[PDB]
Amino acid sequence: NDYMVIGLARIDDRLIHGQVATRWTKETNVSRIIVVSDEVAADTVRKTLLTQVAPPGVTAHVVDVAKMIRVYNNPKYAGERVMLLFTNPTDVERLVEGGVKITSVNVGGMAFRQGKTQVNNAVSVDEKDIEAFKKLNARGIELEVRKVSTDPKLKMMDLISKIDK
Amino acid sequence: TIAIVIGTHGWAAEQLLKTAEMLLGEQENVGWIDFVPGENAETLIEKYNAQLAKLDTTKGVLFLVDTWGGSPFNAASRIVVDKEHYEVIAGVNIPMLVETLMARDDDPSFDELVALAVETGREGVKALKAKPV
Amino acid sequence: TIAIVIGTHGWAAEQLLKTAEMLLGEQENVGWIDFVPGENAETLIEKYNAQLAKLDTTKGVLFLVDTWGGSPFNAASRIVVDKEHYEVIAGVNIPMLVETLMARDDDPSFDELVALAVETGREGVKALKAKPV
Repeated sequence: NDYMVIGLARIDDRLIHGQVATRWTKETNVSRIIVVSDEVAADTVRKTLLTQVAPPGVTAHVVDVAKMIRVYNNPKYAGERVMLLFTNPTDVERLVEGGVKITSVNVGGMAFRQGKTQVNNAVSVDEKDIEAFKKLNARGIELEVRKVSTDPKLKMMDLISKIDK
Repeated sequence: TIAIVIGTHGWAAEQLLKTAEMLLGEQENVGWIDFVPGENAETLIEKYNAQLAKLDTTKGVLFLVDTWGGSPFNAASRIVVDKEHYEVIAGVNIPMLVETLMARDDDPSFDELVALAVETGREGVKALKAKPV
Repeated sequence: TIAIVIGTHGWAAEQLLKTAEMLLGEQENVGWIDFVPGENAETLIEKYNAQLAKLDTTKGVLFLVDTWGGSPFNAASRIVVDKEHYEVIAGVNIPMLVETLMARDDDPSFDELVALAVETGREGVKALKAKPV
């Protein structure tokens, strides 16, 4: 808690898409953005493009889940407000297990796919994504689903409750 | 907020707004008009006026049009002529619309919004090209 | 001629083309796609490919998209990656479309067309402002 401060945790398989990162950066008052994904971290070409389109005044970083736990374990970012970008709620539960503190998780968007169920206009969940959301809720963590801060906030459990019992 | 009216030849204005709202959510204080073959600038002036009657124009009005010199542009030009806080900007594109709509909520001054719309519209035009590896 | 494919979030691409054709007459060798909530880049890649199958891509393909970084842009980026004479240009607007379609008929080289599209797109964004008297 006396270390970095998670300004917001946005889940999105697209990371930066449209003005969602620009508007969310100014509204969230975020000057730093860290991407946690082993698949992207292994793509040097994609990392270059994301780093070259990093919004002005905002820095974008690319690290893996194991490396991310260590960056947070460094008080060098204490007080610093950083935004966490994830592609799947599974990677979020992993950070929590490492002793990372998360009060709430925001679902930005998830590419739909066959075998998955559509819960929102562009949010899909599989039996694995749902299982991770249930564990976060059981820990008292709030789960909100919303594409833009200007859109009505919905509860992840409510959307999954009207689908999965 | 500052009022925004979008006008293009044809029926594209409504879709540019729809596209923006797909990105940002539904917008307030925004109007649009279409221009069909057979209509002239005078028809368009009436259309713009009917849209303005429904908008809050107290802080100003920004007409975003497709191209410099077309009828939509010419008609909008006749309306803003000796009006304070009225401007017409040609070359409307999604980057311009999105940035402009986002900034509008933070209550910028009229000159600030006009400058941002031109700058973001131009900076939004960019080719991918080969990328470094 | 060089093939042009237009892609934007929502349903604006078809209208931008319609607007252009209202100015220039019906166009050949032009395709477009829409992007609906629920779709992903992979869906869009298929849509782009289906459009390309119907186009003459021998001289090259220019994807004109709404904004840098959106799904339409991301999917187009994956297609042009190691292809010669394939490019993606964000910020599509009417001045860019009109100038590009006009020049295309005079059979310019691919690099020439790409450069013209970016330049006309940017120069097309212009505010009226006060005029000299």
